[PDB]
Amino acid sequence: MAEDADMRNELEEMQRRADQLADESLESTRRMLQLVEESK
Amino acid sequence: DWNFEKMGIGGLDKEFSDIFRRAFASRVFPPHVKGILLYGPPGCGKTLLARQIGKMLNAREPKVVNGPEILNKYVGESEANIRKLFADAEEEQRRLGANSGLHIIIFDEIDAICKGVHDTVVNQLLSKIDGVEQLNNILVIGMTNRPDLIDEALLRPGRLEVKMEIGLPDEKGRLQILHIHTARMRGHQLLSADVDIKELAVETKNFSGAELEGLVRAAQSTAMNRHIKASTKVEVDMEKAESLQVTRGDFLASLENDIKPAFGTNQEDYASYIMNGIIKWGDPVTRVLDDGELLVQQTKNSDRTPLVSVLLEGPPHSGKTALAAKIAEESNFPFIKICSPDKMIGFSETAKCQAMKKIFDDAYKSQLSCVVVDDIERLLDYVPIGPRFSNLVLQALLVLLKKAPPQGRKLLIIGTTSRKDVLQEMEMLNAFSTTIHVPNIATGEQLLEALELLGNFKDKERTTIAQQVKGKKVWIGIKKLLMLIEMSLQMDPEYRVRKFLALLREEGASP
Amino acid sequence: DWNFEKMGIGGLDKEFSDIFRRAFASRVFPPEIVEQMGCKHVKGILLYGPPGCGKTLLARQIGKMLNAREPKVVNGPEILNKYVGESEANIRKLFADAEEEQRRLGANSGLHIIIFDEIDAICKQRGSMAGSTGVHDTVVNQLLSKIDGVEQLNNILVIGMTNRPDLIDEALLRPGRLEVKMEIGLPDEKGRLQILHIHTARMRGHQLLSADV
Amino acid sequence: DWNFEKMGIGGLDKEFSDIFRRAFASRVFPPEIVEQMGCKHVKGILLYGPPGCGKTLLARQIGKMLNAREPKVVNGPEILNKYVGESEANIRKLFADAEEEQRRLGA
Amino acid sequence: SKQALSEIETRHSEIIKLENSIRELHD
Ligand SMILES: Nc1ncnc2c1ncn2[C@@H]1O[C@H](COP(=O)(O)OP(=O)(O)OP(=O)(O)O)[C@@H](O)[C@H]1O
Ligand SMILES: Nc1ncnc2c1ncn2[C@@H]1O[C@H](COP(=O)(O)OP(=O)(O)OP(=O)(O)O)[C@@H](O)[C@H]1O
Ligand SMILES: Nc1ncnc2c1ncn2[C@@H]1O[C@H](COP(=O)(O)OP(=O)(O)OP(=O)(O)O)[C@@H](O)[C@H]1O
Ligand SMILES: Nc1ncnc2c1ncn2[C@@H]1O[C@H](COP(=O)(O)OP(=O)(O)OP(=O)(O)O)[C@@H](O)[C@H]1O
Repeated sequence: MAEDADMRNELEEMQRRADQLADESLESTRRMLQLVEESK
Repeated sequence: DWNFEKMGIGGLDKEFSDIFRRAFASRVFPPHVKGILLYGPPGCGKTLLARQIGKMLNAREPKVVNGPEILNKYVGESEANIRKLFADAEEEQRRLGANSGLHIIIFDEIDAICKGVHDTVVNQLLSKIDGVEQLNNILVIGMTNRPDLIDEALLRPGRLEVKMEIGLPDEKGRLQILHIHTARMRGHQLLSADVDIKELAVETKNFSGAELEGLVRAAQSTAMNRHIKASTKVEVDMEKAESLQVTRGDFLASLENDIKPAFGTNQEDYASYIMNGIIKWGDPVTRVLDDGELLVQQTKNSDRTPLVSVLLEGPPHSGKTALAAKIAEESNFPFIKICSPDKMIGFSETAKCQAMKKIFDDAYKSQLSCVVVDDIERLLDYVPIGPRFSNLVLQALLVLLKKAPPQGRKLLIIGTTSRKDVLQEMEMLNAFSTTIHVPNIATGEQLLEALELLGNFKDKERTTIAQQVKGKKVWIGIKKLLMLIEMSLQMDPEYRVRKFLALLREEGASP
Repeated sequence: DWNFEKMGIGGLDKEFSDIFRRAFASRVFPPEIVEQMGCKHVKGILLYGPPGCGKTLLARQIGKMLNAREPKVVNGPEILNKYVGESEANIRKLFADAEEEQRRLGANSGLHIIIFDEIDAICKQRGSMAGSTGVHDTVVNQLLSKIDGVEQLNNILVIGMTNRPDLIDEALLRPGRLEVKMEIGLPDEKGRLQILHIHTARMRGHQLLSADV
Repeated sequence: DWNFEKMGIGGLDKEFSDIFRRAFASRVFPPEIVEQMGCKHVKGILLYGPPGCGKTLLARQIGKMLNAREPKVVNGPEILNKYVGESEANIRKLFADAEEEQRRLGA
Repeated sequence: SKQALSEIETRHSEIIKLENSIRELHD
């Protein structure tokens, strides 16, 4: 019979999710809370 | 409105009535369906119905979205987009419950929504429409041109219930469309009276609607261009064009070269087998035709001989196929076909067998029919050396010649050849029921009658020919007679008769 | 400031006349007559023929002939992008100005030209092709929807050229989207004479050509 | 500082003469006559033949015979890439400086 | 889209500004 030679492939990526800024925001906010508590 | 012609559409009265009966009957009825889809060939109005249904019901303004617009590179935005799209009716259902209005969502070119990302988006829509929370205030209308590329899951019951269709307009629909698009012209008197819309409706075939509009626009364009001269600097008739009247010539021109259809047609070649008609150059032709009529009536009236066959024999160049075709057309049976070797050039044996089988299979379906086979010897290619020929086609013929058709049906078969002895050698002359003979010109009187009927030589030339021929016999075929007349008609009036006599003597022989 | 001799196309004298008849007549007559007629302007031109005939020259000269803003050329398939759902944005960015102006000035706006090039590198048969991730089908659908959709636009003109028409998808070739389908072809003796004369004008004008030619 | 005996190619006199006539004849004459004649320069060359005859040598020497920017050499299929629409972005990078300089300095 | 990333960045820039303000108050 006729056996297919094989195949070849193509690719199409997608955006990544770093989600790393929120960590810096959370650290900053905790510092906010610490200073706010001390001031009182 | 339910008129179906006030809003500028035509050709689908029954489909519109079905829409009214099936879809919105419940809503009108004194105190449901949540799936509608449209599919049809390109052209025939679909967006028009979308907009009209948008303004039809006493409902909020419909929202129009796109096919491939529900996407985004960053995973997360597409889900939020569909959520935002479907968030409209949630609040209304929450605040009003059952006593709420109807929501219409229009998906344009939905075929690009179903195909990873496509799986999740189709699942999101699928759950939102037919999920845990059943909303009876949401209606989605989608439309496509290629339903084949759609998922089965989207079309299951409870999700997409009503599946309509559109179709090519009929003559009445074409007339309605032409009326709609010439209403303005008639109202402003810009259309001439000589134009006849009935003729245009008859002439135009399968224009799917849009092509009709294109043709009307093209006719307007040509009638408009007739009144403008451009070359050095563009100028127009100005006032003289204020009385611009379209003419039948414009609709003629816009149809014959441009605005061609998107589909094809078929062709017939039944006129190629007779080119000079039939002339009674002698008695035997009447006898042959009368025998053919007797055979036709025999096949028509009998009850215990459903299949009848005949063979036509005659030396070469004696117009056997012409008489075969004439006898075939005399009967006027519902179904008639001519199997000839011209179509099949370069084929193997198997292809020929399959072609003959297909023709006979088609012939068997109808009640009564007639089939003619011409030049047998070339069909089962034959060469005197060896000899050599095909043994598959011969057996196919020898089996098909004595196979009765289905119950209570009639088949007539005619065959034409010019080598009887060979056929008698292969034993195929036994299958045929009876045979007829086609002769050659024999006596000079018949020849003179033939020339008189052709009308090519005058009294002086005919008298000389009679003197030179009446003391002789002749043996010539009619096709060869035409060829010889054409050959000898090429000399000057001095040499015509002598050249004709010389050619006849050169070809003159005896049987 | 125009003249048919200024463009310099030789051997195509009836094709241009047909195009001018069928594509630009509507926009030149007084508005009242057209409004009485209630006709819609054509929104598409398609050109094809064997290599080296004059297609791109026709497109360039048509673009230069008219007024308003210069066209926006799209050299081959420079639309494709690797990120998911990013080709559609590039297709939809082309019609932004047309949409805005038509929304702002009704039916008294200018004219916008879009000159697609090597169109058969994008618009192939939707059902055709293989599992190429399906980007091409989504591109074709977006272009089809944007050219003529539920929302209506009537102040754009699109020109497309190619070398093999039969590979375009049918849903694009229907009246309304791309109607005129010309066929530029090899010239004849009169066209050859015109072309030879066109390309040798300046030499004759500067006495750089011998009398024996 | 150029001289045909320096480049060191033998057995290719007629071919080089033909190439120099057709390709680099427009760019060596005084500009006024070229402008009056009004012609566009040639922008292509194809070389073919059986293995081991002197094609790449000719290309390299033509590279080291002009006074211009250094050639951009492409070795076979360098421009393919796995992602979608990344071969075209590679091809369009070659005709990059040419376009901007043409728009900047005119002719 | 990249718009979301830019929005997050601006969010965090404003947060840093608030950080400086509260530090000044404590000082
Ligand atoms: N029966 C008809 N009645 C009125 N207009 C019609 C009719 N048939 C065709 N037309 C004209 O053709 C077009 C109708 O088709 P429409 O614009 O809705 O596209 P479609 O063929 O449904 O879409 P697609 O390109 O996605 O297949 C309009 O120009 C309309 O004027
Ligand atoms: N009375 C007639 N009988 C037969 N043919 C006639 C007659 N009058 C005119 N013709 C014309 O003579 C021509 C006959 O040629 P035709 O091909 O039928 O001859 P043939 O000998 O049966 O063919 P073949 O030698 O190819 O098997 C046709 O044009 C037919 O129209
Ligand atoms: N009819 C013509 N009249 C004048 N010059 C012409 C004509 N046809 C081609 N030319 C000349 O040929 C070149 C124009 O080629 P053009 O861009 O039309 O080719 P094409 O058919 O679009 O090519 P391709 O198929 O490679 O994209 C210019 O040199 C132009 O002067
Ligand atoms: N005309 C010549 N004069 C001097 N040396 C030559 C000449 N032609 C070929 N050569 C020698 O042979 C080599 C030819 O290499 P070149 O790359 O031209 O072969 P090619 O045909 O390009 O290679 P391929 O077979 O891959 O196409 C030169 O490097 C040089 O050493």
